[PDB]
Amino acid sequence: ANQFNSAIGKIQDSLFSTASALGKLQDVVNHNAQALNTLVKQLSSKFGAISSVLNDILSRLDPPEAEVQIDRLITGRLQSLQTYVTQQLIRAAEIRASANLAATKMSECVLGQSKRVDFCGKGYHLMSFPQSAPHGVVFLHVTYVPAQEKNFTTAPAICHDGKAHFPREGVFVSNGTHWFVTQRNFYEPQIITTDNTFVSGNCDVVIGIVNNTVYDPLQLELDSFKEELDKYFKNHTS
Amino acid sequence: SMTKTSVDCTMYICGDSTECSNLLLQYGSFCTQLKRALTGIAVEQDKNTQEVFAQVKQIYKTPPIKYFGGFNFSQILPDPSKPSKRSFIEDLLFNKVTLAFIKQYGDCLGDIAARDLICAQKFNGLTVLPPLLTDEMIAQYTSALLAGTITSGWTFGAGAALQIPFAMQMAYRFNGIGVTQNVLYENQKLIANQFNSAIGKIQDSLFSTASALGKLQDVVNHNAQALNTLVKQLSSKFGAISSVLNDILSRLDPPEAEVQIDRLITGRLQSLQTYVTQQLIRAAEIRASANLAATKMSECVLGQSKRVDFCGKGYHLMSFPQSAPHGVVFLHVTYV
Amino acid sequence: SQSIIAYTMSLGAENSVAYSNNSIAIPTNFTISVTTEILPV
Ligand SMILES: *[C@@H]1O[C@H](CO[C@@H]2O[C@@H](C)[C@@H](O)[C@@H](O)[C@@H]2O)[C@@H](O[C@@H]2O[C@H](CO)[C@@H](O)[C@H](O)[C@H]2NC(C)=O)[C@H](O)[C@H]1NC(C)=O
Ligand SMILES: *[C@@H]1O[C@H](CO[C@@H]2O[C@@H](C)[C@@H](O)[C@@H](O)[C@@H]2O)[C@@H](O[C@@H]2O[C@H](CO)[C@@H](O)[C@H](O)[C@H]2NC(C)=O)[C@H](O)[C@H]1NC(C)=O
Ligand SMILES: *[C@@H]1O[C@H](CO)[C@@H](O[C@@H]2O[C@H](CO)[C@@H](O)[C@H](O)[C@H]2NC(C)=O)[C@H](O)[C@H]1NC(C)=O
Ligand SMILES: *[C@@H]1O[C@H](CO)[C@@H](O[C@@H]2O[C@H](CO)[C@@H](O)[C@H](O)[C@H]2NC(C)=O)[C@H](O)[C@H]1NC(C)=O
Ligand SMILES: *[C@@H]1O[C@H](CO)[C@@H](O[C@@H]2O[C@H](CO)[C@@H](O)[C@H](O)[C@H]2NC(C)=O)[C@H](O)[C@H]1NC(C)=O
Ligand SMILES: *[C@@H]1O[C@H](CO)[C@@H](O[C@@H]2O[C@H](CO)[C@@H](O)[C@H](O)[C@H]2NC(C)=O)[C@H](O)[C@H]1NC(C)=O
Repeated sequence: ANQFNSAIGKIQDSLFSTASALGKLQDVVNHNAQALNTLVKQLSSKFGAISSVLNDILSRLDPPEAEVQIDRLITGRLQSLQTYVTQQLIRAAEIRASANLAATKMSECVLGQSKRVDFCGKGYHLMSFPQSAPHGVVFLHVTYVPAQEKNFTTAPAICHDGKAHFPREGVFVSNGTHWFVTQRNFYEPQIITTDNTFVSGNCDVVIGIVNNTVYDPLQLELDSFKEELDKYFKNHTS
Repeated sequence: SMTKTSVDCTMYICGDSTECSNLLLQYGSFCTQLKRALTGIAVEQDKNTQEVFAQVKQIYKTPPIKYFGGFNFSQILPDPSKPSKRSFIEDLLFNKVTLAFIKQYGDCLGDIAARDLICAQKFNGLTVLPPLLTDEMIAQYTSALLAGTITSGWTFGAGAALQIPFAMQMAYRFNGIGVTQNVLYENQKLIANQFNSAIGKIQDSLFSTASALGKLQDVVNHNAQALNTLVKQLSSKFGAISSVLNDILSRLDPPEAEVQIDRLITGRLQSLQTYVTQQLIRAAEIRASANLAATKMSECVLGQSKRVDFCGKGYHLMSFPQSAPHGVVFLHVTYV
Repeated sequence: SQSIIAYTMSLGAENSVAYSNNSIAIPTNFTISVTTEILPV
């Protein structure tokens, strides 16, 4: 909880200081505004006519003579309009792709937990939170990052009684003298035990197998119970 | 990615002619728009390459001993016997796919056998910008990814690379597809032999069966075709008496030359606009392909994917990247 | 004095993974990372 709180507190500064992201929405706004500015500034071009003002052409020329300049302006401004519309269509396709990705991220990162690597942040995705931004969405991806590793001596299998033992869900590790079985993502060592492992064949096949005792809880419990029963018997029999 | 091109609007339309430039000023900011679009496309190409390949925090290296449980990665690991530390498969790929662009073409050849298409294009405003990342750098990125995945597994994609024996990493990958790890540990030699045979056959299958590997060649061919058409449209008259600006200027007085100049200007503006629109559409397609390739690198190489047919046919075990001209190649190791 | 410099890009810090032949690395502790992704809609 403390780590999450610290990270979400640092979010308020990392969102505006490191730059990097948050420039895509501004780029979209700037592109749209710049396209509109270009389209509206193309109205001062003559395109070969005597003036870029239609009223001047209509007021200084007869219909048959003004028609040529009017047609030049029509051609130029029509070309400008088609150019603007084509660029708008291509940018709309790009924005639609981005919005489809954003919808997929909302479905898979926020509404569920994703096993897709790097899809919902760097690390093992835990969850995600959405936030609205002008013309866009912001995903805060909460992920799990292993921090303080230590390297041990590992083996694929453990040979106990002429049999090969493999971890049920985990990995065999050794700190130098003793052998334990842990989970692969967090060092939580435990004694190797028949409930921790499963047997498959003998020890003559696995490359890298080592000898270590696989302690049997049933046999040791039976021995302890028999010792207690013997003590109880000797309490009165002898 | 695709070829980053720059077009000199004035030089293409009105090459070193001041009258044509003055007449072209009357059409507004069309040249500025074209230059802006082309610059955006080039920056997007560099971004595509960066997103696909620059996915490793550090440049991971393999240990000097190249034993990984009997698996033979020699044909995909870097080859130090070259100026560029490129693998065998990467060298084969870069040999097969041949670019038609920049190098140091400033000193174009002194007309030995006519002039190349590239030299002719470079003489009318059509130049090619080199990519930001050299093929050596892309090969370094690929080698770092391969070393990280064969020395740590999927751990280097979620934090610090935790080393693990390759047999045990393979056992975890087997557990990922629903098969117990004792299946791999008791068939380790057979699995290693099968992987070695498949990675050996990859060299023949990549360049003999064709199928794929024509996509990068299609990208190169389409870029070359567009540039060739743009440079060949300069010989069109578009209704004028001559397609040469100099002849029109040297044969007619300005009041009557301006009409032909404007006809040529309109034709060449239309050609440039068509070229730039097609370039934008093709860049959108290439960006879709690059986003797909980045997703494949993240979910197939940096981790094991449960998505069906995303990282090959069968039950995905792992994947290896190899750089190719303007593209990437994924070797998908799967369980059938 | 400050000046404009040209250089070759550094792709990253070269890290040689200590890949051993019967040795593994396991994390003993973790962090919770909140990253941010912006997407135009
Ligand atoms: C390697 O570990 C063993 C065992 O550690 C014990 O079990 C672990 C799961 C964990 O709970 C540890 O804290 C335990 O100590 C170490 O052997 C232990 O040594 C201590 C100190 O002398 C002793 O009190 C314990 O009884 C020992 N445990 C056993 C089962 O004999 C051993 O010292 C460790 N080796 C190294 C190099 O660190
Ligand atoms: C793992 O153990 C096997 C089994 O041998 C048993 O354990 C040994 C530690 C020792 O106490 C033997 O007497 C036990 O029977 C080991 O195989 C033995 O290898 C030695 C040396 O070559 C040989 O003299 C024994 O006859 C072998 N035992 C059998 C039953 O065949 C094996 O070497 C051990 N592996 C490791 C890496 O220590
Ligand atoms: C796991 O890492 C966390 C984060 O660094 C550790 O928590 C810190 O512990 C130190 C030392 O006691 C304190 O000064 C910090 O305030 C703690 N930080 C937080 C966010 O709580 C934690 O101790 C580590 N776990 C282990 C087992 O070492
Ligand atoms: C894993 O063990 C290895 C080997 O001892 C450690 O890697 C060494 O780290 C030191 C200190 O940075 C370097 O000087 C050595 O060159 C490294 N060895 C190799 C072979 O590269 C490593 O630090 C251990 N891991 C942990 C988490 O402590
Ligand atoms: C890892 O252990 C294996 C055994 O499973 C070693 O493989 C042998 O290594 C020796 C040299 O130490 C060679 O003479 C043998 O030919 C190797 N065998 C095979 C089948 O290749 C391996 O070297 C060990 N160590 C390392 C660092 O990889
Ligand atoms: C791994 O594969 C390489 C091929 O990339 C093998 O190298 C071949 O070795 C044989 C036998 O000496 C030669 O005939 C070939 O010409 C070699 N090929 C190349 C490309 O060098 C290498 O032997 C394999 N490794 C192992 C351990 O078997």
